[PDB]
Amino acid sequence: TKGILGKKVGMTQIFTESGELIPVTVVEATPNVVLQVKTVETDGYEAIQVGYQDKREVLSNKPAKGHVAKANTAPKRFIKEFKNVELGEYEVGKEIKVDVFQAGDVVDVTGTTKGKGFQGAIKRHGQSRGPMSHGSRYHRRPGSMGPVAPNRVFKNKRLAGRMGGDRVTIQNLEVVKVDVERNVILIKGNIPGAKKSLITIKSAVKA
Amino acid sequence: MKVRPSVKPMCEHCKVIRRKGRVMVICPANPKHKQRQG
Amino acid sequence: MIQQESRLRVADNSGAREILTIKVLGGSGRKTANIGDVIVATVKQATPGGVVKKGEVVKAVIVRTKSGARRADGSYIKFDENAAVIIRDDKSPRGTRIFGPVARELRENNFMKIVSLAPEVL
Amino acid sequence: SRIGNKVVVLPAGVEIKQDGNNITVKGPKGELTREFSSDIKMNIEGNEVTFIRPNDSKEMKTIHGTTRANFNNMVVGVSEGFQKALELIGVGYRAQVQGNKLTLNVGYSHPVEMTAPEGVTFEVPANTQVIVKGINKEVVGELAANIRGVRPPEPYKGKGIRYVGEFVRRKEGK
RNA sequence: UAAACGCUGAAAGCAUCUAAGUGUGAAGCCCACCUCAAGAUGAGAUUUCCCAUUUCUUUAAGAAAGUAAGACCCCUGAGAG
RNA sequence: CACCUCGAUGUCGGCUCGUCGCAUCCUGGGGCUGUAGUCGGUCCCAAGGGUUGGGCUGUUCGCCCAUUAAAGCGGCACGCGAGCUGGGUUCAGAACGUCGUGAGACAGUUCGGUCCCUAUCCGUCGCGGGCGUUGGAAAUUUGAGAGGAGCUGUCCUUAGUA
RNA sequence: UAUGUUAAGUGGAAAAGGAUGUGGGGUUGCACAGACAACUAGGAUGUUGGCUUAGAAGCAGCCACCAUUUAAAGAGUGCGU
Ligand SMILES: [K+]
Ligand SMILES: [K+]
Ligand SMILES: [K+]
Ligand SMILES: [Mg+2]
Ligand SMILES: [Mg+2]
Ligand SMILES: [Mg+2]
Ligand SMILES: [Mg+2]
Ligand SMILES: [Mg+2]
Ligand SMILES: [Mg+2]
Ligand SMILES: [Mg+2]
Ligand SMILES: [Mg+2]
Ligand SMILES: [Mg+2]
Ligand SMILES: [Mg+2]
Ligand SMILES: [Mg+2]
Ligand SMILES: [Mg+2]
Ligand SMILES: [Zn+2]
Repeated sequence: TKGILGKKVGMTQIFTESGELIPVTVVEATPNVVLQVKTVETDGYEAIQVGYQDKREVLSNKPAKGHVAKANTAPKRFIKEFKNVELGEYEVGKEIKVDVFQAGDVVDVTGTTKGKGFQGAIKRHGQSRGPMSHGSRYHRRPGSMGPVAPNRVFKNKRLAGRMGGDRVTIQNLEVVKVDVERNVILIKGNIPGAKKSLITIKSAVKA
Repeated sequence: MKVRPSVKPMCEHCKVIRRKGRVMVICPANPKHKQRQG
Repeated sequence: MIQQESRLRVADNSGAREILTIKVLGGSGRKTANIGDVIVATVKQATPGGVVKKGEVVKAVIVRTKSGARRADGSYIKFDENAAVIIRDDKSPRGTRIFGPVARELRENNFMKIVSLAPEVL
Repeated sequence: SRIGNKVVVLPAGVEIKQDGNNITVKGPKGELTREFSSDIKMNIEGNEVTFIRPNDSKEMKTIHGTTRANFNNMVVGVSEGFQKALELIGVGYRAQVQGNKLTLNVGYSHPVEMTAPEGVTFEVPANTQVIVKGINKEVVGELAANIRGVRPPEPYKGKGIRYVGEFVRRKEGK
């Protein structure tokens, strides 16, 4: 497998070797850097730790500089691990350019969703509003909590709370174009996240 | 298969066998004589 | 976005003048239709000396809609009225001459006779 | 009557190797091994072998007969082998062998591929006459049954794969 | 694995899917897909950083009293609320 | 039967939310057929998911229309009124028929008619503080274990072949 | 401790009924001039007994059931024509 991680920019609207539009999301992938390589004999599993976005040193800290110093790079902001990849191909200090991907390949995209805040059950779970006339006093509410006999409410009864902030994949997307000069990927379709938010791109698990 | 607690043979060619702890009747000639308990 | 109890004009000479959607076909809980989607309907207003007459239950095809259609290239068609064409079990029409324009989306759904009989196909 | 006390002829060229368990058999066709239990007594002569049970219980009579039968199977397979002859019949049915990989045309939209292990052969003397051939009676029967289960017989017209020589009843469908 | 299909096979010289042995076999079960998850008090693992000071009491896993790494207060704010 | 409830017991139906069982409506597997093929009938396994919208009636049911792959049966105080409605329930008014000598009543019907509560505890959904994890801290993580999702039609081809 | 039984978690839920489950006891039949089960050879004739029916001619409906070599064959067990 493979992958990178990058920053969401925004949406566009693109023509692909024909007049057929493709809506597109822009991911800026300033070249990721390997920092650590984990193996079974020391760490329990094969994996590779990666950093994306350079901090200022005043924002970083000593024990992070010490972790970056092996690869001989600058303090990174977002740090993540990639699993189920070849370790003989990758080394500490290696820079992962966007050239790794080929326009057209199928891809999976993780991101943290836009915070919607403390929301009701209707918006949070698609529940239906009660009637708004005919004497109804039941408009935006989640309904009964359950039967009588348990004398208790069953779990996963869906209610109001924080909507958003969750980690979400989108599978079976497609890479539309690459710009290594600009370090940009164009991905067919919407993806989870606010702008200036982290995204992880990976080769598809299903494909 | 004829699943019935009153398993008992229907012709002379029926054999009775306890198979996986269940009683069964097996006739090669007539498979309608095939029976089981349940 | 054509629903049950939604009224439609008629775009052929079959005999009908106004139509009311009984149900949409396709699936179990389809609550909506657009161009290329077949309809089951009544006839609320018919031409007087018409074959198709008041009260008859009949199938139909949506040919143009305000909530219109979309193309791969972002080109979208829309209309100022919701109209339909009455058909038989086969995709062929009851009448003989379609009025007004028609969307291109029907050629994929194999209403080719209606596409031909229509004067303008957008 | 009894089976297990019946002696077991080699007859010659066949050889064996006792052990605490996992008895081995050898000869012209090849090798075989199997783990008979340590409850049976294995008496041996130069040409003849016998099994003796410790007592006259249900379980030991059973094991006695079963071990004699399996040992006889191993010997007979190493000497003469085994073969199951199949006969596939139909309008447009045929078969062909490519090494250890049998191909079957039996009416399904796609041709079907079966494959044997090293200890089993597919012969195909004719397009409709398959033969499995081998040395382990279990594996031979298993493969022949798996093959027969691709398109088994039918009563109305007979279309399907068979064992050569079996009986396949037929109904007078309208 | 279910039901079903068995292969070999004996009790019961045959027969038999089973008793031992062995195998096909379902939208179902455990995985595989996604998410939460070390408060998993059974509290895990790896990398990196700070270092082993002062006094008093004591052989005390002692007490306070300034600090390193670091964090917080406070302030400007939203991609958050 | 009258054991609990008359110093409260709220009565049907619908709505919102669902959850469970399997005696399985569909999908999935298989045997038998009086199964030629398509359709099927029946039985065994299977509860993973799904199991429609309207007219009439207060209605459950039921009939009808039109679809559906299918339009399951039941339980959870005939689930759920400190979550909603209050159409139906003879509260008080009035009237028809009928009964009564009558005041009034229904062996029937009809029009109209106040649904109170700031959530303490558990429970549920979410968010924190404290402490702990045996020196203090910054990050990344395995993953026990839990949950979620689990559906399905139509067309084409194989082939107008078997 | 001693002897046995059970193989279902019976024990630790429930019937009519069904079953080469298993242990005990008894009765009875056949059996080393060879039991039972299997394998081999035969399994027929005057005769395709007749009636029957277009056709039953061993086995649709209908009577009898002699004879043969015998080492044994029913004037025919079913399928099926
Ligand atoms: K309780
Ligand atoms: K009461
Ligand atoms: K309640
Ligand atoms: Mg209001
Ligand atoms: Mg398997
Ligand atoms: Mg009280
Ligand atoms: Mg069931
Ligand atoms: Mg309604
Ligand atoms: Mg109306
Ligand atoms: Mg209730
Ligand atoms: Mg009322
Ligand atoms: Mg009154
Ligand atoms: Mg009077
Ligand atoms: Mg009023
Ligand atoms: Mg409240
Ligand atoms: Zn039988």
